Amino acid sequence: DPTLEWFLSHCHIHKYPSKSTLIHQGEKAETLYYIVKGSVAVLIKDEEGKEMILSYLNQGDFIGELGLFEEGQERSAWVRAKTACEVAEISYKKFRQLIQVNPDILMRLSAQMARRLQVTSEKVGNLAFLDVTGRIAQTLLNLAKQPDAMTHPDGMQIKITRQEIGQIVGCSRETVGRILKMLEDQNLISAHGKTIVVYGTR
Amino acid sequence: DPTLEWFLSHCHIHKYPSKSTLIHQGEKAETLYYIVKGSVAVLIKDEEGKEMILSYLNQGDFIGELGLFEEGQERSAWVRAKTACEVAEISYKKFRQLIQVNPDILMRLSAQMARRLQVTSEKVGNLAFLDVTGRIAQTLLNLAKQPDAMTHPDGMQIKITRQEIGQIVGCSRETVGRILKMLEDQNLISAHGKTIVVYGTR
Ligand SMILES: Nc1nc2c(ncn2[C@@H]2O[C@@H]3COP(=O)(O)O[C@H]3[C@H]2O)c(=O)[nH]1
Ligand SMILES: Nc1nc2c(ncn2[C@@H]2O[C@@H]3COP(=O)(O)O[C@H]3[C@H]2O)c(=O)[nH]1
Repeated sequence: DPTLEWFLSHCHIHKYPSKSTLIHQGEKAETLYYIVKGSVAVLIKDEEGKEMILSYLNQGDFIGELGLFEEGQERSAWVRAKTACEVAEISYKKFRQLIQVNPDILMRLSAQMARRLQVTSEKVGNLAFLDVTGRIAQTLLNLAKQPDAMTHPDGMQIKITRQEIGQIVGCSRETVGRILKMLEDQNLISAHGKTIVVYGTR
Repeated sequence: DPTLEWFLSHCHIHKYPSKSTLIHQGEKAETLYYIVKGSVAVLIKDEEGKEMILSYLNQGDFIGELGLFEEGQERSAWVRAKTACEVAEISYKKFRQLIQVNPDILMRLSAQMARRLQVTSEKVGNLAFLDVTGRIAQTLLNLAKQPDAMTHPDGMQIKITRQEIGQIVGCSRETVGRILKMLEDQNLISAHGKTIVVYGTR
């Protein structure tokens, strides 16, 4: 992407060793980040040292967007390297100058936000929907470890139709295909016809 | 606000009476709305026909931006007028033009997408996390339907702790409490301690 390269060439590129902390909750927000490689966890820590993960962000995602539109904000949360990371940084002021010169870089930042909203809104429904989603996920992990599963470079590959999944967990063909699609979008599987690759099953 | 006025003059205004329907789930998205006056309900319907209100938008809120960034996507929710509303509208293709001459109108839209992203829950979980989420959801359904549950104006209410849920599903109280917070934010339950209200279910 030329609009991205052109953006990058105005940024300071920083390398974060894995599990180092890029952002501390409470600090003044002045920098926009973009992830060149690697991945991060957005998280919250209580006073006892218990964590909750709010979000994972990966290559292509920005971090800090809201701070671009609301000057003088504190960091809402910590951000931690989930793997070694390369991360491009630019000040909010400088990014605001790039915007005036090239409205495209803001469309890139906005699209990236829209796709994150779309992907997470595929999971949303009521408690019966979460229940059926969980039972599908659990079926896919079980199948991944049965003797008919095949070793695949990304995980384990299995063969099963939407109809059979629906009979195992009790829902329609349609509700199954909706949930496998939410799962691919979460990058937890890839699916083509009846071939499903379940990622990360060793 | 000059930026909003200059944008409002490039839009057609339409008046929408209460309970009218601005946006239909699944129809082609090619238009951006902005609320000039009034409020609206963003919603989905379950497998039978019950409604789950995702959110309320009010005057000054964009609606329907998601199609702007992506090849012909379809509306992902219904949008309905809660009070009567005056609503500005403009085609995607025309709005992208306004962006090239005036990015500051994109900044207005993009700031709202960013505030929403920052409050959006349910963003994370691999298959095993979805499984334990689904089982917690099914456990709240089971409990709320049991012969000892108490009625409540918005669903059923049960007395149960995080640790007790954990014992039923096999996981730690901490993992239960994290998932209950996500279920709260989704407006599915209220779980402010030792009583959980499971909405809309008996
Ligand atoms: N608070 C919060 N921040 C998130 C979330 N997901 C991604 N982030 C990003 O993490 C950033 C942390 O610093 P900021 O508060 O500036 O901006 C936050 C966001 O851009 C989330 O679910 N909650
Ligand atoms: N799906 C969904 N849409 C929302 C939500 N909040 C606001 N919206 C708006 O509802 C609109 C539905 O049509 P779009 O998909 O075009 O864009 C969506 C958003 O602008 C929400 O929580 N979920």
